[PDB]
Amino acid sequence: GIILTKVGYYTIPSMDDLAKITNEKGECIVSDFTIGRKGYGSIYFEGDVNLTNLNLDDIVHIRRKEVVVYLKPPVGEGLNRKAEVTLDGVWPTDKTSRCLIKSPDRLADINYEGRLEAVSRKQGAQFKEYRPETGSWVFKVSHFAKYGLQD
Repeated sequence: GIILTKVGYYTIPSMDDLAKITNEKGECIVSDFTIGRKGYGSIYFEGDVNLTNLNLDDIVHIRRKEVVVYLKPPVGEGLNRKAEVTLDGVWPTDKTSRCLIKSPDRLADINYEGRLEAVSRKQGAQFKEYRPETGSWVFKVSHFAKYGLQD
């Protein structure tokens, strides 16, 4: 009953292991849950999460520099709860060459992470870090709420 078919999306524990994890009551509760889209980002939920009957395809939307959860249950229920979001491949564009900037030195010089932390503050999220190597912008949220960078 747990649906995730969009190409590139995956979960931890893997979707292939969910059947085994499900209990005699038909409940699939995992301790710590991650759902992500390779190369785009991931959302980590610490603690027990009840994935039973969740249509992850319709609920989770991870795209370049943005995430949307529930296009919605009360805060604390379902996936609308505290979580750590990671958006990958978040790099700025060189105004002249119009090519991406992956150089850690340059990213530091333009204080790119500063721009990202400012956006997180505006969106009510708690900025955690920016990993230049993979353009990974990590921030904690208390609910969803849409997050991301609108260049």
